[PDB]
Amino acid sequence: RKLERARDLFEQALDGCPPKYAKTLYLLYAQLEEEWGLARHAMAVYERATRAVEPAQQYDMFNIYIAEIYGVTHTRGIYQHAREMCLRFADMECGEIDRARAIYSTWKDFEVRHGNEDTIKEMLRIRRSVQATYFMASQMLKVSGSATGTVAPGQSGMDDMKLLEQRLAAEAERDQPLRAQSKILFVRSDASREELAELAQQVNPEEI
Amino acid sequence: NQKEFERVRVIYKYALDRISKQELFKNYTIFEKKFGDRRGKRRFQYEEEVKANPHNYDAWFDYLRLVESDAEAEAVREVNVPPIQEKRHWKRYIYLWINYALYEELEAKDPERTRQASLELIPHKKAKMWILYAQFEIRQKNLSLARRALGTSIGKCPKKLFKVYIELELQLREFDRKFLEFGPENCTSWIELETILGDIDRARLAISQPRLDMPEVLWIDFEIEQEETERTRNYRRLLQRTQHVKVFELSSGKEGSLTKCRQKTMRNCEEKEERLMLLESFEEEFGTASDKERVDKLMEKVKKRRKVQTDDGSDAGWEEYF
Repeated sequence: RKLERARDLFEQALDGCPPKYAKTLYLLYAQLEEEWGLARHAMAVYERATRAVEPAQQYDMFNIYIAEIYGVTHTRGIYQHAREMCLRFADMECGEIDRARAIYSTWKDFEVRHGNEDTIKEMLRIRRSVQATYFMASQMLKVSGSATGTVAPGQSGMDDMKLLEQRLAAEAERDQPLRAQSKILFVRSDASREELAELAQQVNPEEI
Repeated sequence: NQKEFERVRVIYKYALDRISKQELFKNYTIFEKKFGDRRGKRRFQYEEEVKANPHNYDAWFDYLRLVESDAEAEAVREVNVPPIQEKRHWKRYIYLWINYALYEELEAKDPERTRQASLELIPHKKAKMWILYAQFEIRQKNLSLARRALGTSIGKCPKKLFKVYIELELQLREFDRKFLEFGPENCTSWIELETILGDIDRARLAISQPRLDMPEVLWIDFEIEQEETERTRNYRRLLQRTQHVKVFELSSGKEGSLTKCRQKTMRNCEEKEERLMLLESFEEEFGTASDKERVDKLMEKVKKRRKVQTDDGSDAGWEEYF
């Protein structure tokens, strides 16, 4: 063991060597000592190689104690990309919104958060899109349809107008649907919507 | 870098006794570095850097500082245990919003208290029906979890919507381990709600009879439950309940005649249908009830052909009626 640790003290060059040595102590099941090695590696190689260490170090240390605060802190230190998402996915099921804030802290990432928020219940998801707006309009457009359909209800309908106006013939069918939905009141706005989509047909045809 | 252990701790402790008074972000960074030096049992500064940063999070407003009180208290809990609970109690109570801390603290407060039993329960519980609920399932349950572990929260929860239902199930479980606790639920059901306690007591003959009498005395869904129960037990009283309830309700009276008078269904049925049509183009239930009466008749081919004759007879009579 000490004969091996002499390597840890000196002649460092590549990580492979590091993971190998930690695997030695793991084979001897020193466990916590092994985690220390990953502490000593990462102080060296910075946000590049350190990730190559860190992904296995996380998967393993979470596998060990399974104590929350220590590993939680370890990801906290760690955080300074997908690794954050795996890790966060772990923490939520072993505060949730806090994690969603972390993922929030790209379209696919936006899609995920929204999914986990839906898992915490429906109400947040409509809320999520507003964050979402700031190809994204397609995701945004989908949210508006989902959101436009959903509705507070007056703010939601006016939001449907704000979204339909936010930015394509199917979308024209969407705005026309929003106009048609009114009990003889969504006509003017509907014809205005088809007019705007026609204007989009004009700007599209104008393109070379 | 000089492989010093004790001298580094001397430097670190000699530094962080005066230098944090400005404030302690570099203190937390050097704490993480000392946790790094200890890595390359020794996670003491892991707690000290987290707890200092938790308190370091500024309290602005009332709910923001009370939200932080939930964070650092959980951090203190997992890792003066009474004084941290007392400072947490003043932070939640000292809230500007003064509406959401009642639901936030109660949780935290209860947890702290739990972490002796008689004094903690009296503080949390601190009205006529609540004392009646306590005397039925306080000493009787004799249990760490449920009688005393829902003897306070349950009372607190109501003021739940399902309190008269949960209290009736609590007495039925406590009495059996019974007609004394079930009658207390049946008496509190009358004070729609009584039909729930009536259908439950009968499921455990006499209960069924009680379920009928009660319904009768009281007075579309409520009578459908009492009619289906008296019909399933083993067709006279099923028709009597239909006459004093159905007058969805028209469709229910047709479904009642199919089951009760299955083994003068065509005559009476058709008469009723026509009457309904006259008492308000709307003859889609006369051709549909006649087509089901023909198909339901015992005979396949002969049974299906008879259903076509019965269905077409209603359609021909319906199409020739203005």
